[PDB]
Amino acid sequence: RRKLRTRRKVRTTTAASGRLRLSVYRSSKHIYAQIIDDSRGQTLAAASSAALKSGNKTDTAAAVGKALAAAAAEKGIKQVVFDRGSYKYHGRVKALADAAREGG
Amino acid sequence: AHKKGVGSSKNGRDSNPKYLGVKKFGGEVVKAGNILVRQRGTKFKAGQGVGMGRDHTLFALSDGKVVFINKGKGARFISIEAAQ
Amino acid sequence: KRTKFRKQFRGRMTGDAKGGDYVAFGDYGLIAMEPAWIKSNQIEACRIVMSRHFRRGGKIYIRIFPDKPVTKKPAETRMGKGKGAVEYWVSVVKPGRVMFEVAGVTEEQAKEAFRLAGHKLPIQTKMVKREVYDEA
Amino acid sequence: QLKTKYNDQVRPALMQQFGYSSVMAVPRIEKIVVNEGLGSSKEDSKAIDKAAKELALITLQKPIITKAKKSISNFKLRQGMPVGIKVTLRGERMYVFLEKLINIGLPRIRDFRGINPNAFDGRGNYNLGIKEQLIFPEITYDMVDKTRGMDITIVTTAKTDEEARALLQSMGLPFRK
RNA sequence: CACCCCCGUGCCCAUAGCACUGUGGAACCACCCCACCCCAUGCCGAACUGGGUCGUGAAACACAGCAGCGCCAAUGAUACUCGGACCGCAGGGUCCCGGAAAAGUCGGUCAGCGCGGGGGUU
RNA sequence: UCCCAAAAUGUAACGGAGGCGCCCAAAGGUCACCUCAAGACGGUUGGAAAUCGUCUGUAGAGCGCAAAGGUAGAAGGUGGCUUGACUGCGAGACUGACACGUCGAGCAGGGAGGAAACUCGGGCUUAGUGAACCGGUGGUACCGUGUGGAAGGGCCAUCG
Ligand SMILES: [Mg+2]
Ligand SMILES: [Mg+2]
Ligand SMILES: [Mg+2]
Ligand SMILES: [Mg+2]
Ligand SMILES: [Mg+2]
Repeated sequence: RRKLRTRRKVRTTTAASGRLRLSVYRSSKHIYAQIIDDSRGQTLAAASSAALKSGNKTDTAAAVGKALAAAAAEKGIKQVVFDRGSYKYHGRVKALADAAREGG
Repeated sequence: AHKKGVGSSKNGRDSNPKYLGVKKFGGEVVKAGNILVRQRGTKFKAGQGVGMGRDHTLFALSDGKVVFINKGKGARFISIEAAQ
Repeated sequence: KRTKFRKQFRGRMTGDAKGGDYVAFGDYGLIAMEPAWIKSNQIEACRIVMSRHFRRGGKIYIRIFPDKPVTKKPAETRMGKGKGAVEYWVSVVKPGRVMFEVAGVTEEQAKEAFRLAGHKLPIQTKMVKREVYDEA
Repeated sequence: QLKTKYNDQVRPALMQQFGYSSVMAVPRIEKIVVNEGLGSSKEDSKAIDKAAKELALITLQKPIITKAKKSISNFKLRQGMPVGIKVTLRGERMYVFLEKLINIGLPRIRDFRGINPNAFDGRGNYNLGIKEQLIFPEITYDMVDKTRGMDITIVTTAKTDEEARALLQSMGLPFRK
């Protein structure tokens, strides 16, 4: 249950990896796909869906991922850690991954 | 041969050698590998540059300075605040 | 008297009364002035003394209970192990501890039943009254 | 096959009986649980398939065998052995088996008068009690093994037993008068 | 950190919690809606998961009230005690010097502090 | 293993209690998912418990065993795929008079799981053991009595 977020969130070994974390809010249709800094209580990049959804709501998949990947290079970011909230990595979120995995 | 018993009941020899506890403390310099805690379960859980062996042994990953964080029992952590 | 379920054996140590008020349950009490080990039989001896004196009714509060097990020397030796499970049960009494308290009896009636029970005890005692309301 | 007949007749009537602020604050039927607590005295490998196959014809669902809680008590009690048969019904499949009850189940019962109305599950729920097996539309003695029964639970979104009592009857349910 | 609010995510993980009570819907979020597939239920789209509105804000959530319960908790005093020095045949006890509780009482609390994105001051 | 053991470690007695001399081809690796005991009220064989349902619920359960520590953000419970229950090595510590014993990051060859970060050199840990000597077996081609082989030995592995 609420145990699934804390589960993946705990297995996201913060500073040992060195990398930055990539959060996602696909529980609703306003996916928040954020780049969050480990040490500092800071959020660096991020790409939503509320600000022009492009007709699509669940199909906006790659759109938010592409938006993010592009916003990452604008800051420099190349090393990442993806955190599938409670979302069983398959559809909506599996696309956002490849969308960013090919956009940098 | 008797109809009574094998080993005689009501004893009191038996005990075992045993060790344990904290090895390195808050404000000590550590080299990498240095064991800082010997324990049973997870009295103290690992932190920054602190590993955990098969037998819950807490050891240094990288050289520096031992730091203890006491959040309130159970939430106990040993960390290394790298000197450089 | 004895306890229903347990461990079998114990130890020994002493220092001033931990949990003994003054006026709980009863109107008049009997307090220890010396430390001791109250044998099951000494309490029973005190109870019967008081019960007889206060013929009918039943208003005796025995605030002490024998829970400590004591041991014994079979007849000789030392060339064996730890001993005698079933010797006697005891209540570790320290000065201040209310051992007994009475109700529905006069100052004079109580004065005596405690004066009698005192003669059966292995320590010096003092008879008391009310004005202790600590925590309830 | 019953959906709108739950709405149109029951749904507005409850706001016209009581008076809810919203169409959502009106009690609803959460789920229907069918349980076959056999075994104990019926410890057979043959009896396992028996009720399970019989249940597959009535609910149109494959039933689950709820194993024992590894309770090895004084009497005939042991490890996780097959002791109960469960099947859950919600939404589409729920109303298929609920309609089948009020029409063929409930009236076509030998020694029938009505079901227990008295305060059931205090927090707005119902737990129906069946005492035979030869009282169902797709169950006959021709293609079986022996004689038995079953137990059925009705889970509802009702806040109280008072609001639960109305919903069950207005849907079509017998109450002993 | 112009200011209000919301969705994410932190440090802090009960002075942050529960209960009771009230406000918020079509911005956001929630149920809801249908599902033949992707994918999924040792049975059941309950949950995961897909396509999407409407309908509602019921439930959930967020926010606000409140000191009934939790939680936090003094000052004083005592227990105990390092060191100094004694009493008693003993169980056991005392004095001087610092250290110092636990429980209880007074009382304090329905937190505080970041980063990003979304929507408002008609 | 706990207590004695005097809040570090250690500490004796024919002192107080209690276990071990194995087990698991998954009860290992990894990736997924799941969340307990109990009680109240309501119901088929039933009815003290059982299989079902809602309401309370740091855990009062479980962890192959003894107990202690630990633990639900799982070490508990379920499944897919697997063989790291790897070979060559060990920075640096723990612990012991020794001889033993413990933990271990990191490097190479090869792999397993996962999209991936990563994790994997048995098992939540703390018991399940036995120096050396003589010897059985598979590998190796170091020695091999004038030379070349061979017997015999050595060396890895492993059994008594
Ligand atoms: Mg307190
Ligand atoms: Mg001094
Ligand atoms: Mg002194
Ligand atoms: Mg003396
Ligand atoms: Mg003093």
